[PDB]
Amino acid sequence: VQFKLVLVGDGGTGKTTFVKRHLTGEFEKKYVATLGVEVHPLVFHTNRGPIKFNVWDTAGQEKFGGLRDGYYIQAQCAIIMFDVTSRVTYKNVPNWHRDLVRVCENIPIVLCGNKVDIKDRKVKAKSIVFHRKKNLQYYDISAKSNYNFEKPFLWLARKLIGDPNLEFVAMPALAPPEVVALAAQYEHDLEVAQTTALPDEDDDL
Amino acid sequence: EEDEEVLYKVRAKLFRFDKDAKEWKERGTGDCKFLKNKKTNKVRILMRRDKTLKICANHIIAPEYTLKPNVGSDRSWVYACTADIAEGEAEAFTFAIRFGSKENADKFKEEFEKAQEINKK
Amino acid sequence: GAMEGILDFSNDLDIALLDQVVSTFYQGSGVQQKQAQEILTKFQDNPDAWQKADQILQFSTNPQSKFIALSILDKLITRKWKLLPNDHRIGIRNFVVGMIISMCQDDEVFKTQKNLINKSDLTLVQILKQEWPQNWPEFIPELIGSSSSSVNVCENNMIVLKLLSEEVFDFSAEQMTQAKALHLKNSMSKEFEQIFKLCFQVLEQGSSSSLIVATLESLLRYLHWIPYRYIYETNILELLSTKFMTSPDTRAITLKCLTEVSNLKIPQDNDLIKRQTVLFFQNTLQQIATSVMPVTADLKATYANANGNDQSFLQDLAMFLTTYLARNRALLESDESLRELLLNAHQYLIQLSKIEERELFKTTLDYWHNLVADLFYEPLKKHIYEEICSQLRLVIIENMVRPEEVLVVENDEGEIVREFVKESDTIQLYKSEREVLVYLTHLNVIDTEEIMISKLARQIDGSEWSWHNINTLSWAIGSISGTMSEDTEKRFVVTVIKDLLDLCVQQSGQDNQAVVASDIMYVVGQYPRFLKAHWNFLRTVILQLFEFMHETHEGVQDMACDTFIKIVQKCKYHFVIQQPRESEPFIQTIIRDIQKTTADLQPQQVHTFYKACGIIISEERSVAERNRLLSDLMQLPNMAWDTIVEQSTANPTLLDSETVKIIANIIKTNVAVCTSMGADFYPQLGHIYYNMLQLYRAVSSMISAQVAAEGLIATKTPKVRGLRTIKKEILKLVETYISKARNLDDVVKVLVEPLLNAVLEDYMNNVPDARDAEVLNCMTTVVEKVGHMIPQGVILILQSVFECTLDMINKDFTEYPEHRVEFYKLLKVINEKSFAAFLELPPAAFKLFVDAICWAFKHNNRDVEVNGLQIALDLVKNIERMGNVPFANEFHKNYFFIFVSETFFVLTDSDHKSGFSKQALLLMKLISLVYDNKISVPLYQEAEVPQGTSNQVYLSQYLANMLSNAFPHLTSEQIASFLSALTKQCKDLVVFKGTLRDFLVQIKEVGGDPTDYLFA
Ligand SMILES: *C1=CC(=O)O[C@@H](/C=C/C(=C\[C@H](C)C/C=C/C(C)=C/[C@@H](C)C(=O)[C@@H](C)[C@H](O)[C@@H](C)C/C(C)=C/C(=O)O)CC)[C@H]1C
Ligand SMILES: Nc1nc2c(ncn2[C@@H]2O[C@H](COP(=O)(O)OP(=O)(O)NP(=O)(O)O)[C@@H](O)[C@H]2O)c(=O)[nH]1
Ligand SMILES: [Cl-]
Ligand SMILES: [Cl-]
Ligand SMILES: [Cl-]
Ligand SMILES: [Cl-]
Ligand SMILES: [Mg+2]
Repeated sequence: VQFKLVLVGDGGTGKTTFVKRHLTGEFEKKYVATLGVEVHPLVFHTNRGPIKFNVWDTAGQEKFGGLRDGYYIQAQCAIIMFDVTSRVTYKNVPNWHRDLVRVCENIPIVLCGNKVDIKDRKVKAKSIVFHRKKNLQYYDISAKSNYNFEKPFLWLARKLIGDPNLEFVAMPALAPPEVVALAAQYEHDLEVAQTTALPDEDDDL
Repeated sequence: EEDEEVLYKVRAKLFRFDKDAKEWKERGTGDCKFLKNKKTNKVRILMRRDKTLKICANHIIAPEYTLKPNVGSDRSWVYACTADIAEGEAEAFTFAIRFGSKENADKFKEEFEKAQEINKK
Repeated sequence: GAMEGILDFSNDLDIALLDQVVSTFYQGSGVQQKQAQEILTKFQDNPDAWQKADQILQFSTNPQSKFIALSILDKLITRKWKLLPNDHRIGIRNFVVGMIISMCQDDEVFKTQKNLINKSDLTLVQILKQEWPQNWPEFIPELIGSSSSSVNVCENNMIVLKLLSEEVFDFSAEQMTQAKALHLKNSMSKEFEQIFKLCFQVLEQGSSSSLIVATLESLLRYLHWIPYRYIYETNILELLSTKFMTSPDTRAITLKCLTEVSNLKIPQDNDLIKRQTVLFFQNTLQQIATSVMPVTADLKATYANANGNDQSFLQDLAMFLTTYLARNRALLESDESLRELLLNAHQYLIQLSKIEERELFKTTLDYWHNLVADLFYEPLKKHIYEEICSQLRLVIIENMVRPEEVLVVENDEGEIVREFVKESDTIQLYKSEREVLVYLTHLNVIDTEEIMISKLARQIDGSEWSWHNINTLSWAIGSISGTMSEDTEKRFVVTVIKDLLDLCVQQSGQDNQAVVASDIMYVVGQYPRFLKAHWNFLRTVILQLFEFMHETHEGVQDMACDTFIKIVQKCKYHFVIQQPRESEPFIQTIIRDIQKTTADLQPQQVHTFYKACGIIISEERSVAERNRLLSDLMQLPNMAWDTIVEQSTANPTLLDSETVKIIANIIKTNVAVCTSMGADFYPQLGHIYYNMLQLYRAVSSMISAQVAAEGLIATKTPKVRGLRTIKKEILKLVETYISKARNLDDVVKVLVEPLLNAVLEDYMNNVPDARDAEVLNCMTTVVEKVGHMIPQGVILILQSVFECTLDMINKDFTEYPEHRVEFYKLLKVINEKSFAAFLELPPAAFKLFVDAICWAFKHNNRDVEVNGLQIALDLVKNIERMGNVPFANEFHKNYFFIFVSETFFVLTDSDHKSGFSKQALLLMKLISLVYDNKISVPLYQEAEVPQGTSNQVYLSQYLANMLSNAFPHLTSEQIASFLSALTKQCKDLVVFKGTLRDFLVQIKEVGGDPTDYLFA
């Protein structure tokens, strides 16, 4: 049960960060531009069984575009990303959509306005209307705060499985093992760890 | 988690130490639970991410483990875990776990230590 | 690896190998896929790669291979077409066309290879953009001809035309020059007559075909731009609105076309056209009712079920109804025979508005807003919609989203808890709902009241009791505040409160209580007008809130704090005065008991509390009385302070974390009170000021000591973060006060010298990681407010922070992000208010200033970039303003061309697109300076050029050369043409910008037409 998801949108909108968050739980602060595409599998557990996305996280920077629309071939769904602190990124949404739907004529698509955690919002809620005539689902999201982070995948899952009552469910938790040379190096490793500051110590959690 | 008694629950943020890089990396935010298996009397940590409910921590509270402070925080513990199966196959990690307050951190430590004693029996 | 073979062009392309590479990429996984991906990208990007296209198309057995082939061509065609020998262009045209034909004639291919056909079509369209009609005049007539010979070809022609129309009318602005755009729009227009004829025929001689769908798809595009006669003077409206509505495969597209029609440019005085606009709507609605669903249908249920394309259809229906009605509903409002239709359309909307789907709801809500706003003003219209509006009141009241003030929420386990985070994405939704409901209330206040009062009574008697129901209702009631007359409001509010208190008594347990509390607080907070006329009531409310401040329920507790300040913000005057039958103004009562009241609150909550009290105190306009109140309010923090100041001045050993927190909270409290009291805060500020600056110093010493003893890592520690919080809060306090200060003389005479003395050297002489950006922020406000009064001070500020800050932020764009932002804000205001400070800088420092500005341009971070551009513009103005003097002269000689080239660089690199406008402005200003002979010295040096040579002539020459070298693929004439246009246009920004935009198009291709820059 696996579906191809293409992820498109302007450079710096948070596409890769968003994905990584889902993959590993982490938040990547650094902007390292995607080169062409990165394919990542991504599984979710639902009341209707597991669902697998093969996430094709494409480059937003023209100069790192690679095959561009070639990535879209046989996509079964998609996420178009923009950055609510950057108006140009919203302006470019219909360009991304155009290129996308030309290859993928009848797929479910989520429009996502990222980085809403940022105080000085520039693309006003009210302005976000492109999705309506195009039948795209829309969500305000933040990869940083995790605001609505699950929503795009839940929606897409419901549309692809064809079950509106689909929910994420807790995976059963296998009893973990009772385990017990390295003792020496573990001392060293622990030291380095203890004395490396934890990030964002000014967050709530 | 049907066979398990919830000894302690607390909202937390879990990190893993990327050794290669030299940074802490978030592994998940959610309810960290101490669970006692009713049949075996073993106590584990089980932690799931908000919303996705994905397991980000699943390991026994080994007697051998020690909660250490982090230089940056008055509300976190760091410790070596030799067998976490959250991701699947048993794997070693250096974990950090941060709480909403010092009180909560201090409560976790106490609970952790008790659990360790239970596991010893 | 084996796969890399395709990269070696010195050997024939192994097509079989290519196909493997491609399969590996698309169908493969992990390392293999990844390698293949890189290999393919390398191949594609190879500038001769295109030469292999024909070979691939012919010999590949993998459609993705061919697709890729087509992407390569597309890149070549769009970028380098006119670089190609003529023969190569023809050849490419021919094999692209041939391929299309060949794929259309083979049915199996046509049916199963749509992706590849679609790509091919687009590739062709790219050729047309280059070649048509000037070098392909017969394309259309032959396209037309070919269409009758084959159903596949014909259908495919429709796709081609849809793409062409898109590329020409919808997506041309960013992608073509003004001239070329016009040319192709004109060309499409001149031949549309024939295009349409084909389109109409096909539509007539068919029912529900893929050909019909394709045709209809193309119609959707054409509708964006075709003249209205094509729509209104043919039978097309009848077809769309009857025939094509009945079959579902055509329905979706038809409805979208009809939506676009409902926006056509259309005369207003033409009765017959009105009739046609009425008729298609009437037809359309008739088809819905008979072929899809009746008006009574449960659209909520249908949507929720999500069969087939139901959600989409419902969405498109909403879009259709809302668009049409918004524009045309007046056509239906007067004629009695049209009444049913008008109302039925609305009834559909009502039904759609019950659907559970936020975004869809917003769409419908926007329509309702439009409607009610109109009904509120337009004479004799509201009565038409009375029943519609009545049903609408229900829908909205029952779908009220949680206001931002309501801080409690139900968790997954059915517990009423404090929210984890703000629901940021429902802020606008609430405003929209409130707006519509306000209007609805005004339209019929009796109805609205009866609805609410009886819904409420059904909560009390338990019949309808639930969290959701009391909530949505309470929120609704709160949201309509203002809509009634004071007198009407009075009775209404009395009834509501009585009932809510009733519920409070009947509904027990902690979760229930949390819910009812939240609801009451929201309601009371929303009716200040009421509170102001009912002192006893108000007083009792506040006291109750204080009780909540000892709630173990954190959500309720927190809400009490916010509600308190929310009320105080509106009602403060009633707390400051002595009320009838009171012994003292209430503020006195609050202050006396402030320790008790706030004991269980979190610090920040305590600060909010103090802030509120500040609002009240500032109502007291008598100075003696006010100062006395301020004094009393500050009694506890001032006593804590006084004792702390003792212990630290004896010995700088504060090393206590507990003490640090105490101090931090003292300052924070001062900040809180200063925020609300502003200028009135001055006496309290003076009580602590000198000791506070001493404490700043003491703490600074600790931080440095700590870094020295422990390393940079010290800065991460709780201890050090704590000490810095003190410094930051101190900075914040002074900033806050100065920003609101009314007596600027005291600022300058009393505050500024010790401030500067305390903070500047410390900032300068700390290691980078120990430097607070907040210092920069403070200094901005200082310069902003009293900069004109402290020339020497401004100089001091610069000396102390300019170079050391610059050096932090000039290695990359990312490190020290706050410093970066505050840094350019500081420079901005200095440049604005105290330009003289920059005149005093040594030449070396001034050069770094110029560097600093340009560096700012190159940021993508908008906060930095925007300021950069502004500073540059202000600087140019500052210089201009000086007139023909040596400094101005030197400035231009050293820097005019640096600014011109830097500005050009960011304009043209494709990485600063957000700055286009301000870049353009700056550039235009710079060019206008020469064009207007506002630069008194030659911009060139002697022997470089003949002696008489005007700055205009030189500027041209510089620019032509810069562009020639920077963009060597441009022709001389292109450069010359561009520069002539641009310089001539240096007084008209909108035109100037269009010329810039055209240039940005031309630099992306080869062979751009120089005459394009004559567009007018
Ligand atoms: C249930 C349990 C709980 O713990 O708290 C409750 C929250 C109550 C709140 C506010 C209420 C409305 C404060 C009560 C005020 C009150 C009883 C004022 C009287 C002096 C008063 O004026 C009474 C007699 C009249 O009848 C009032 C109710 C209407 C008026 C003003 C009539 C008139 O003037 O003509 C929380 C903020 C709850 C959660
Ligand atoms: N504040 C905030 N920053 C974010 C968020 N999501 C991503 N970022 C930041 O934005 C920057 C760009 O993120 P990245 O994931 O590389 O975006 P991208 O769309 O993948 N860029 P590209 O298309 O070039 O591969 C990173 O520095 C990242 O930390 C967010 O939700 N909030
Ligand atoms: Cl294909
Ligand atoms: Cl006509
Ligand atoms: Cl008032
Ligand atoms: Cl030439
Ligand atoms: Mg990326």
